[PDB]
Amino acid sequence: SSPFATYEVTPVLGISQRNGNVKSKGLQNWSIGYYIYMVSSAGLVNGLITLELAHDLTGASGENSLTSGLNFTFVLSPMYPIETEVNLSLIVPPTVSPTNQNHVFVPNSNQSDVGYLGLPPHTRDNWYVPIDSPGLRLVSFMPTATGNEKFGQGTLGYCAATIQNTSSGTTPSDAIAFTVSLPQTSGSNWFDQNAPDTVVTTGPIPFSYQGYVYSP
Amino acid sequence: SSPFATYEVTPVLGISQRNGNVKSKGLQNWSIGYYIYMVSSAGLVNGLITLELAHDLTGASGENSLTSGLNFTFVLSPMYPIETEVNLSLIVPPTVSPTNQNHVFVPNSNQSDVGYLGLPPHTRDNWYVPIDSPGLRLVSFMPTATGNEKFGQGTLGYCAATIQNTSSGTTPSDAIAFTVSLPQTSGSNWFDQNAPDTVVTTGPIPFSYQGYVYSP
Amino acid sequence: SSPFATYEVTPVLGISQRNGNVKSKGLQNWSIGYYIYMVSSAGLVNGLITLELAHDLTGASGENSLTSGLNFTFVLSPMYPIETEVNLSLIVPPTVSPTNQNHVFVPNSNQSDVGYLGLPPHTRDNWYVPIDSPGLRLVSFMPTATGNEKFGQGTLGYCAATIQNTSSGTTPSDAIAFTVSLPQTSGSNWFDQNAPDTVVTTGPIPFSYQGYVYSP
Repeated sequence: SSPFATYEVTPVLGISQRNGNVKSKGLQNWSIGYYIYMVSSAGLVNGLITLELAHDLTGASGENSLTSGLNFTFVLSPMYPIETEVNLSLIVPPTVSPTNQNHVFVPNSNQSDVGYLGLPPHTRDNWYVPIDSPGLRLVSFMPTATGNEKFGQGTLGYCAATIQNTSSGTTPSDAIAFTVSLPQTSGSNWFDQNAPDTVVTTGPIPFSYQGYVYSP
Repeated sequence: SSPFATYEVTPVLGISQRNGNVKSKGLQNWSIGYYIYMVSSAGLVNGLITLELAHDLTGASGENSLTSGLNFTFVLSPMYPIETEVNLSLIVPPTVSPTNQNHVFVPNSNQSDVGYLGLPPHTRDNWYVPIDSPGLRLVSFMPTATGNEKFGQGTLGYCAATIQNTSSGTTPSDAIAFTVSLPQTSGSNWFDQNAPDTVVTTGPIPFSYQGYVYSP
Repeated sequence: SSPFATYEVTPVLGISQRNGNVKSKGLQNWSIGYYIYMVSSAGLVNGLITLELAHDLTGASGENSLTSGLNFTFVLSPMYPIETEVNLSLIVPPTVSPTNQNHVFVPNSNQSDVGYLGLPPHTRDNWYVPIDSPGLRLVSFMPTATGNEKFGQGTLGYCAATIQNTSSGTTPSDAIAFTVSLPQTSGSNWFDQNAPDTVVTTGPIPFSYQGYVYSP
């Protein structure tokens, strides 16, 4: 019997089925493709997150990706759907091994001491996380885009988050916030025309945090 | 029987009991709260370190945290207390699983080849590690502070260290040095008044190194 | 029976036997010492890579390391030597546990979606990877050098790579590219005189990626 707990989530048709949701810095809701794989070893979680945007984004009148960059937040509630109430980024249910060991991947209470990132409970609410938010663990990477779209050095910030003011009045388990900045060097305005074939990926970004201990 | 070795250390009353010691860039001894959790998988150690300072620091006459930042070093001797002689940061004994497998977490001899960070053996000695010291692995994060205290992007550097010139003349097992820079954007001078309720945390910072192989 | 798969590779006489090959930014072939250790946990690979150069490098006429830095690429084909055709960096066969589980450490097809880093198949070919190449995961560290040689903050980029246009016409398994930038602060021109005693090491740099699942 495996000593590991595992967590895997991606759209049923894979990362190119962009049916997740991210909150932009402009408070727009963007479609996202995601692939997340995490392994728990004696309560320590190591993970990889991949996020893919298509060139179909909504920005403000006169806003240009070439000046603003692509800045957005993905939030994972590992207890979903054992806890059904919170799913900001509209994930499908994860594959968890063993079955229903989702709580193993909830960030431990010590992942948010002194202060904590607090988020509202609904996809429509304002849960954009600034890239310089207190508590973020910061990672650097070069994204990859199709054709003539060129992106500079990207940043991901991640941390535990508490979800506040749920409709039921029940305290949800903690979530993990992933906030991304992709500065754009050249190409087109990602906020203007729908170009569904034109895609940028973060590639698989590593992260690590403390959850709860799985023991077989 | 678990395939993992684990190492956990924190003050008995938790990270808010700031009875550890860090060496500042000014060679002052500051009280610190710490929480360290490490897991060994076939000789590869993955860890999380959290460090918390209160607003009770000693600096030079006329020194201001708003100009100088908070720069300090924490040193972990994983063999403590099987080896009793070295404990620069004044930790309590760790919880190690299995019991007395502390040596699993000593950095491997190949973690310090060509040159090595060398440290003196006593808390009172000069074991401050500059943030640009040769051999550091560097990580970025946003710390979190109480109230109106605001900190910019922080840096942690970590590496294996040899301890030199022990009182017994016995060569101690290697230690791990963790050196931190917290630049401060706004708030108060952390070197002036005792404000014990005013706290900054690094949050849980990930790190990885090679130790010795545990096999059940 | 261990739940882990492990991968270890280094020259037979250790990292100071610099019989590996890296491709420089000038498209020169430099001798390198390497030590790589990786552990696979339910298909997630955590690794440490150490690279050592001696002061015996070939550069262009009039090129100076003090102005250019040391910029070079190491490529690991984890299937070697089960797949014999590809070995850009001239490694010796790795120690893999269990024996012949090399494919566990091949980066998963999802490590190179949207675009992919493509490399040629022969050591003599042009497989230098720019430090700002799309798809790199980026890490920071302070290297260590002997004597009066002083290096600033280094960068490593890593990612999955496909090998293209093999002599056999067989598609090799994917490789991992490791590209390094070591800016030099002071000391001598590493491109001029042979000083075999004069060495710079990256130290052990952590990295993480998704391979294939090993189950005992």
